[PDB]
Amino acid sequence: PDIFNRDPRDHYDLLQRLGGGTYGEVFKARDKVSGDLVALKMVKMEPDDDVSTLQKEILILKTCRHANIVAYHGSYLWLQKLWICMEFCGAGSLQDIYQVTGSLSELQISYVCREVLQGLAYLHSQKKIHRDIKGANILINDAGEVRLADFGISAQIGAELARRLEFIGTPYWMAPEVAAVALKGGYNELCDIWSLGITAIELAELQPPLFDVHPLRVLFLMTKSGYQPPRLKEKGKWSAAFHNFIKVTLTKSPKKRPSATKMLSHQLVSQPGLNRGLILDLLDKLK
Ligand SMILES: COc1cc2c(cc1Nc1ncc3c(N)cc(=O)n(Cc4ccccc4C(F)(F)F)c3n1)CN(C)CC2
Repeated sequence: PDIFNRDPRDHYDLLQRLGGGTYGEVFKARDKVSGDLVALKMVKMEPDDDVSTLQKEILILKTCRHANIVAYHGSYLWLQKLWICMEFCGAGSLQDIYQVTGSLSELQISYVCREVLQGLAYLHSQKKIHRDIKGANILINDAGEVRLADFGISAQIGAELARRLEFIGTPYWMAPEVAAVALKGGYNELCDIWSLGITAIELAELQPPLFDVHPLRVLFLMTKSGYQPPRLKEKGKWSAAFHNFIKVTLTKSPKKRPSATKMLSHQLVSQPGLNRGLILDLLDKLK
């Protein structure tokens, strides 16, 4: 991986701050030479972070190539800050969209779900796990296409890495099985299938299930043996294929939850007629 050792402002003009967090901030930028629009995610480094770890992580981003994953262009390391240059999606997230447009149509939701599963199937083929499939992390470009955003690299380096370690506290007395669960272990890639189920409900009802319930309470309720998976509120508004798509994605047992590849063969996402034009209608609603 070629982490360019220059200033990113030499090659790009920053145009607008899109969002931020403990990882850093993301800007809309324009290539001073190409004129192409790009997203520039700046991750604030820490002294104890090693240059070896970044390369490992930048190779992960470089190798990960799928049409439904936001494209990686390059990386820069300047003044103790890391900059990741990525594909730019001019319509923001689906959350940015449905907060203005309202609930999506079943056809639009199906197209989104098929596109996400295509990317999800690719990530799981590479033994990777998104971990945060949700409407706020599903990007849309002006062409009506779907791109998965990923904030994982920040959990392995920089300030987010520090804050997690700050919460775990001292690990020297910890048993090795507890250590595993702290490095995000204990589950499988099939949690992405569940999160897509809630996302479909989120796109249909403008909120995830139990959104108005306190986070702790919601956490207890899912660990109860008698928990019931959520469902769409208005049954009549949606077809049986959609209801079944929600039923099979929201399988409690991870050993019985179907894979992204199995879900790509589901009736809701395998129907002809699903294409970018469905979201082009949505982006027009916004206008
Ligand atoms: C019109 O364009 C945009 C309008 C808005 C957003 C995004 C873009 N466009 C874009 N395109 C490509 C990428 C990319 N490859 C990686 C990446 O992290 N982001 C940022 C992002 C991505 C997902 C969630 C949060 C965030 C953020 F951090 F910014 F808050 C990208 N954003 C985010 N809404 C909250 C506010 C409005």
